[PDB]
This record gives sequence, C-alpha cells and structure tokens, in this order.
Amino acid sequence: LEVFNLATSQFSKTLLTASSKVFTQSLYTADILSIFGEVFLPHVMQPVS
Amino acid sequence: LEVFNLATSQFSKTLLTASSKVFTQSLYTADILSIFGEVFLPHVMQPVS
Amino acid sequence: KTLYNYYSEGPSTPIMPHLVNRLRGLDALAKVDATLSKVDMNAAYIFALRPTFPYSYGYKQRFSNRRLTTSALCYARTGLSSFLTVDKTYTSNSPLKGGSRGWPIFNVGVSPHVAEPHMRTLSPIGLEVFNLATSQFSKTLLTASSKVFTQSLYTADILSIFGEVFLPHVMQPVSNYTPILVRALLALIHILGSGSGNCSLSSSIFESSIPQFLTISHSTNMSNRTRYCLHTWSAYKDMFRNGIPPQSTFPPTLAPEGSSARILIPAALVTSPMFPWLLVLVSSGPQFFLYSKDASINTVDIGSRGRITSPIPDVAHLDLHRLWNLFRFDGYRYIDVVIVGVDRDYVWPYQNGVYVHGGKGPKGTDNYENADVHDGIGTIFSSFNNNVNVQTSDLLLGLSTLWNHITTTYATEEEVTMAIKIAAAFALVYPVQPIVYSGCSRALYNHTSYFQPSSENCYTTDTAEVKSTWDTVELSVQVNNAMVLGMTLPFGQPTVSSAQWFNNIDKAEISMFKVGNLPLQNLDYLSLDMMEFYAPTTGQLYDIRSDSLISSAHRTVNLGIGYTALADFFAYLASVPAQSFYHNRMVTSPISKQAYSVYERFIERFIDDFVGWGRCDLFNLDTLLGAKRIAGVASSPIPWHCSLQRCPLPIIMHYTGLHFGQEHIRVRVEGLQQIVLRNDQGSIVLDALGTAAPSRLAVKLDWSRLSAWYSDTTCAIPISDRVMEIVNYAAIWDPTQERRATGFVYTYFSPNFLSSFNVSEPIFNKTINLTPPYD
Amino acid sequence: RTRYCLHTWSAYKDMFRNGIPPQSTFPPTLAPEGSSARILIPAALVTSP
Amino acid sequence: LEVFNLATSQFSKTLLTASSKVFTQSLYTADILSIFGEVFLPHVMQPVS
Amino acid sequence: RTRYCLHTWSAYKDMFRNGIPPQSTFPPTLAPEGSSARILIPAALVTSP
Amino acid sequence: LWNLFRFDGYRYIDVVIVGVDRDYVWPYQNGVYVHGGKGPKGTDNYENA
Repeated sequence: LEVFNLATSQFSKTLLTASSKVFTQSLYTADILSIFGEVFLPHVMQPVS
Repeated sequence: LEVFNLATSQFSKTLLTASSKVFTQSLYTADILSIFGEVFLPHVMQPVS
Repeated sequence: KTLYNYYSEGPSTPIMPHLVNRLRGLDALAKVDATLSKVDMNAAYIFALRPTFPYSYGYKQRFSNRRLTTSALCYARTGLSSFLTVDKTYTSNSPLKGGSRGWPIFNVGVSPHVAEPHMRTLSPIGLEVFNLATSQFSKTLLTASSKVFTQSLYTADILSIFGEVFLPHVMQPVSNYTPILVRALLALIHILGSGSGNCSLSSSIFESSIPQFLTISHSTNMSNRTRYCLHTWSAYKDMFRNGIPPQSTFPPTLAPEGSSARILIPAALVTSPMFPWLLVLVSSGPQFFLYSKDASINTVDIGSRGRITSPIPDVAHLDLHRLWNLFRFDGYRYIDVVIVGVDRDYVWPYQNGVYVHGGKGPKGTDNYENADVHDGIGTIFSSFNNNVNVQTSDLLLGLSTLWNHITTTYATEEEVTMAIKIAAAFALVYPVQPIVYSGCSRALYNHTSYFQPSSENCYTTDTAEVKSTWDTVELSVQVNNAMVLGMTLPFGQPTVSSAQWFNNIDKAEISMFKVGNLPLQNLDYLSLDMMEFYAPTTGQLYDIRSDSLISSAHRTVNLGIGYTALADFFAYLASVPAQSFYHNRMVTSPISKQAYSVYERFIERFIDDFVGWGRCDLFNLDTLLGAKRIAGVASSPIPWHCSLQRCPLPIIMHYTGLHFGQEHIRVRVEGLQQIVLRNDQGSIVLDALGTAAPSRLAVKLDWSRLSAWYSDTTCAIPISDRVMEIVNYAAIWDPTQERRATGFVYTYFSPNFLSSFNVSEPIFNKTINLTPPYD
Repeated sequence: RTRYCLHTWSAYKDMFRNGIPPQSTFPPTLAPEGSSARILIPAALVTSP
Repeated sequence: LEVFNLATSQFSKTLLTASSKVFTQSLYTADILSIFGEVFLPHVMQPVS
Repeated sequence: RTRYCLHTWSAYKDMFRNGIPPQSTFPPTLAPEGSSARILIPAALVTSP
Repeated sequence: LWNLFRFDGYRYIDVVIVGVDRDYVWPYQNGVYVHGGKGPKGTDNYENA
C-alpha cells in the first residue's frame, strides 16, 4: 500500500507508513520498497494473480 | 485491458518508482507495461481490425 | 464540422472573421482526422509533414465534338523539404545541375516579449519550503522532507537550495513552456523536412522520403554557438561566497535575459537522452549542421510527363542540406549547468576530456577547481561530434522523450496550442515565385509596352523528357544569388542573410535585420519541474491520446500552409505584386513600399485575431526593405499584374473556400462596351468590344464575381510553344496606362512539379506511375 | 517472390535499441516494399497446417 | 505585477531562506526580485510615466 | 553635443558593487549634467530606424 | 531652421543593450566597440567603456 502511495503521489512523507528498520534483513525496509517500485510497478498498480 | 488500464492510469512520475523511466530512460520503455504492452500500446489504445 | 462542410461554404461578408473561423475549424479537424500512432513511423512522418490536398482539374473548349477527357484526381503540395547545394569540397566554378552555390539563412532573434506564466501548484516539499519562507522556524514546519532515501530530492539540503535560489517562485509558483515547445516543433520539422518533397531551386528534383541516416558537420565560421559551464551544486554555490563575480547567474529569473542563464538538473536526469535536446532548444542555433548521409538514394528527377530518373546526373558533388541548416535561432549565449546530487568524484558521462567543476579532475583528483567554458554543444556530447553519422530515429528519440514528458507533466494544452501557432510561422520555406507572360496579340503591337512573351524564375534540370519552353533560367552565380534572395517564409518575409561552403572555405553573412523573433525559455521553471518542486499538471504517462509530437507537428505544418495560403489571398486582396518579393524589389518600382504598407495591415490583423502573439516577432518589413540587389540580373519584361501566390490555387481554395468550379464559365444581355481609339490621321485603329474588370468592392459584395473573373482571364499554359489560346481573343485594356494594352501573367509551377501531384503520397522511387491517367 | 527472415522473439527484440522493437509496422500502401513487415506467431500455432 | 506582489509579500526573514539577504547582504540585493525587479522596484511601487 | 557610452547589460551591471546598478537615474532639472543618465533597450529594438 | 535652434538636454548618456553576447558588434558606425562586446583586435568581452 505504501509502495502504491509512492507511485501515485509526490513524495512526502507522511507516505512512509509501514516500512521499518527494526528487523535486520527483513522484507520491510526501504530497499524492498525500492525493489517493488522498480521491477513490479504494474502489479502495484493492478494487483492480480 | 490490463495494459490499457495501466497506460491510462495516474502516476506521480517521481524518481522513486519506475513511472519516471518514461523520462529518464526513453519514451519507448517496457518497465511499466512490459515489452508486450509497450509494443502493442497504440493498438490497445484504439483496438480495431 | 467536417471537410465536406467547408468545401461548400465559400467566402462571405467580412472576410477577416471568415478565414479565421475556418482556420480554427481546419486546425480542429487536423487534431482528429488521422490517428498517426497506429502506422509505421516513416509513414507517420510523411503523412504529418507532407499533406496532400486533393483536387480535380479540367478545362472546357468552345466547340467540342466527341471530346474525350479524363476526370482524375491530383494532390497539390507546397514547400521545400530540403536544400541541395554544391559539396563543401568542390573547387571548380562550373555550374552544377541543380546544386545551388549557397543557401539562405532565416535568422530569428530574441523576442523582448515574455511568455506569460500561468499558476502552478506546490509539491509538499515546496509547500514546506513556503512555510519556512513565511513563518518563523518551528518545526512542526518540517512536514515532507526525509533522509530515508539517499541522494534524493527530499532531504534538507534540497530545501535549502529551494529557499536560496528559487524564493520568488516559491512565493509565486508559475511556469510557461511555450518557447521550448516552439523550438522542439521547429527542430523536428527542420530535421525531417516539411512540404512537398522538392529539395532544390530546380523545381524538378525531389527527395523520395525522410532520410534514414544523417551526418553532422561543424563550422566555426558559420555556426551560432552557446558557451557551457558545468558545475556540481557545491562548486557552483562556492564561487559566490566571497562577493559576486562578473557574469553571475545566481539571482533568480523572472524576465529571462539573452546573456547567461543557469539550469539546475538532477543527476538522475543528466543521463536521460532528453538532456542534450534540452540543452539544444534553449541555446543558440544551429550549433552544428545536418546533412543526409547520402543524397543519391533519396533524390530523384521528375519529367514533364512524369518520368522518374532516380540518380540525378551530378549527385556526386552535391550536399543535401536539411532545413535545420537554413535557420538560425538566437537563444541563451551562456548556460551554467548545475548538477544536483553528485559527489566530488562525479564524471561527465558524455564526451571525454570534459571535467565538471567540483567533480573528478584531469589526472585522478576529486573536487576539480576549474570552471571550464566549452564553446558549442559539440564540444561536449560526443553524439554531436564532427563527422558523426546517426540514424534519425536515434536522434529523434531524445526529442520525442522530451516532448512527451513536458506535455504530460509540465505544460498545459494552451501552451502547446500557442507553440503550434507560433512555430507555424517558420515551418516551411518556399522557392522564389516563378511567373510567365502570355504577351500581346499582333493587332495590338503598337498599343503595348510588353509585347513579347516572357517568364521569370522558371528553372528545371531534367533532360530525359521534353523541357517546358517557359523554363528558360540558366543557373549562373548572379542568378543563383538572386533566386536565393527571393525565397520566402509562410507570411512572405524573405532573408538578406546567406551562407556558402565552397572549395574549402565556409562563410556566412548575417544581416542585422531578422525575419522574426522568439521568446526565451525561463530555465528556472525547467529546474523546478525537474526537481519536482511543482505538482505535475497531469498524472498520465503518455501523450499518445493527447498532444503527441507527430500530431503537434502535423498541426503545425497544416497551419503553416494555411498561413501561406491566407497570405497569398491577402496579397491578392491588397494587390501586392509578385515582383515586390524579388531580389530587386527595392530598385524596381515605388509600388513595393505602398504594397508592403497595405499588406502588413492584413498580416497584423490576422495575427492578432488568430495567433494572439505579438506581431513583429512573426512578421515585419525589415528584410523586405533591406533588399540586396547584388550585381546584375535584369528583370524580365513582365507587367506587375499577378499577386504573391506561393501555393497552387487548390490549396488556397481549401483554406479560403474560394470556388472556381466549371459552373462559372459562360457558355451562352448587354453589359459590354465598345472601345474606340483613333490616331492623328483621324483613323480608327482599335474599334473593339470590351468588358470591365470587377472592382474589389464588387467582389466584396459578391464573391462569385471573383470566380467569374478567374474563368474570363485564365488559359491553360502551353508546354512547347509560347502562344496561348487567350492572346488570340483577349487582352488587357488599361486606359490610365500610357500604352493601354497588355497580356496576362499566370504564376507558373512547372509540369515536372505538377507530375509529383499525381500520387497520394510524396514517394517517388521507381514503381510510382506519375504519368497522366488515361493519357 | 517475397523475402523472409526467421527470428525467435528473444533474438528479434535483441536487434533493437534497448530491446523493444517498434510498435507499428504497417507501411504506406504506395510503398509496401520500403520497409520490412513483421508477424508475431506463438510457437503453438507454427506447427499448424 | 509579479515583482510588485513579491515586494509587498509577507516574509519571516529567517536565516533559512533568501528573505534574510536584504539584511545579511545589502538593502539592494537581487536574490528575491531578480536584478530587474530590484532595479525597477521604486517604479513598480508607483507606476507613472 | 552629448557624450555616449555603450554597454551590454552584463558589462553594465558588472561595473557596480555586487552588480545591481542604481534603481533611479533621473537627475534634478537644474543639474542635468551632474550625473550620467542611462537607457535600457532590448537587442530587438536597437536595429529599428 | 535646425541650425538656428539650440536645445539643452542630457550631457552624458549610458546606452545599455539587453540580451547580446560578448561578441556583440555595433551595427552602426565602424570602429565603435561596446563595453563587453567585440573588441578592436577581434577579441570578445571588450573591457573599456
């Protein structure tokens, strides 16, 4: 949802709502957000499977 | 229909996501609509035969 | 409305409200009449930049008995699509077949007027910068900035940049992108080539299609170059610490100034292919010259009967200039490129040997301490280097990306429309107008000052088929100079500047008089949009559904031909003679200045009513009145009776609604006059019947009288003998002339040029049948 | 006769800049010989008579 | 009119933005109204001819 | 006679402190010779007769 | 009658051209070099006023 917000809105921040750095090497850091916004943008726009 | 919905969607076009690649890489980039939606974009905007 | 509606209206009462409602409708038609995104790219370019204008011809005869005529279709086109000169390396002084010794330079200056900005909306980062500007610090004011993303545009440093060098725009967020859009449209049109496919003064030499490959040539003596200085943000900000140095670009810009400007470009966007095309289109131009890679495979020669000769005889020593070379734009003379978000080891990705101030230095060092100035866009951007060969698609990729991004993100539809309307004034280049002369009958030999038939500026080069008897021009040096000096833009303005690259010497003579002016692009808007300081105008990714590059260029060329046609119509209504636009327009007759005075009123009224831009930037009399009659070249003995008319009649009819159908030809009670002349020995010498030509007021009150006037004074032009049917039956009787009798003038096009009208598309290689249908 | 070239999809898209072959290929009717037309056929349909 | 609106606007005059330059650099600074609005400031406050 | 000096805008503003030439130049009517008046003309208008 | 009248006006006037390069050339009388324009020797950015 926050990746979608980054895709559809100009950056603020208030948009960083779910990501955290508490857990090391998890799937919830900012790097994973970058991965999602880079190589999975259409699925972010239209989530299907 | 998925490709049409993607191409007619509203983006923020910031450097965080891949929606900016249409500007930073080239007009003809596959990073949002896949190579197929990009190759067939004009034909799915106006489907005729 | 539709094209069917407009073809059945005709001119009406006041003709200025007419011809502008028609133009707006025709422009609206061109927006939707063809989806060019579903065809091949070359086909799209052909269909956009070279429109066809179909029409049906035909003539009647007095006594027809089993006469067989073909009612076919023809497709009229106007304008030069490129220019053919002698090779830069060519030492002989012999005249080449179809190759001009030089070429015109349409030098455009800088408009003092400012493109009016319109309101924008702040981004959240910009909103917080605004809060910092208008409120005492708290904090609670830091609402959008973050340090999660490294080297992004959302840290506190970018806030400092905005509050330092863009404060007025923070206070009043506005932008206008019309001038860069104008330059982009012109770049596309001049690189590809708009018009009819004619590519020479010879009127019979055509280029088959868009070139596939281009060649870049540099010329120090002939280019119009901009100086560039590359800095990182830290190095650029550090040179203003100890006072203000000379030529400071630091202060913000509301009204752009031609000398010196700064652009702040994020590091992510420097590698975009649009970036060099961004540096071009705001700089001076041309900084390099563009040629078709080889002129043999594209150029053809067309016969009088439509015989295509593919390899023109002397193509080995000819250069095929693009229209890009015939134009000269004044932009910014000095640009400070400031890359934002880079370290002290930053490397210029383009041309080697180029070091960014504050970046990687020559040997191996960081924080380069020199701010080197590079003269010309070619000294950086190796893709613009001398003798570079490039596919046109690769060249245009950056332009298309730039246009798409700007028109979907930064600019509004109004800005794009204004850019189209302005660019249409410089979209096309036309050769000097050729005219013929019927002459006078033998019976009137003693009552005329112009007895013999004649012609002017009628040049052809094909030798395969029969040459037209009216095409008597031979291309000497002085005649070539005169013909180049007679070339015009859509609104009629010529040039008095020209260039020549002969032997091994390149030389340009640039007059202080300019054919027009263009506004500068405020680069602060560009910087702030590229740093996401504004909210985007739209969230769409593609302009295919709205205001694409090729659709915009098609609209621009459509409006440019419309400007040419309406200008010809105005010159007719203002009785502006064709000879007032020749190389010797100043030394021939005092009619020229009066005609300019009358014509400029029509032009300015139209420009204010339709374009809305300040007239003087699009048309003025500076180049007309600064004529340059060169050495000799005597004008042919033709009376000044035909108007300006750069377009064929069917195109003028399309844009004006003028109807010249066969129903206006009389075939069958007394409105004629018996005209009598006597000599000293009381002897009647004329005793002839005559009819009065209509006054322009009568035409104003009844536009069908102009149609009748066409059908009473027009004859089909013969090809092999200089005797028309008309001169055996009719003549012009002007009582206020010392000698009352003259013939007819008839702006001339050429059978070779008219053969190209026989196919729906400007493609002629070998399988095209240009022969007249059914003989 | 007509001239034919056979490509795999991977090889065909790898002969264009950044991949991504052109979107439209229909030529002007007056010049069908000017360019090269293309046909995209899935491997399943190739074996069909 | 833009220059007039700028010069009649309300600022906080803190050291973070350029509105403080009228105090830290000189009374006649171009950093807010450009060199042109600064040169023509008295004449746009009272436009007459 | 009158004495004339010709400057470009860049050169003219670079002969004053921190750039920024003076805002007003109209002299007292009793002393028109005391100072130097200036005229700012765009490059487009210079070529006008 | 032009010769019979004598007018008093400005004695020193600065003419500032706005929007020209450092190689600007005075289109009127030859041998006249604009401050910051083309110099006598063919050099740009003429230093003398």
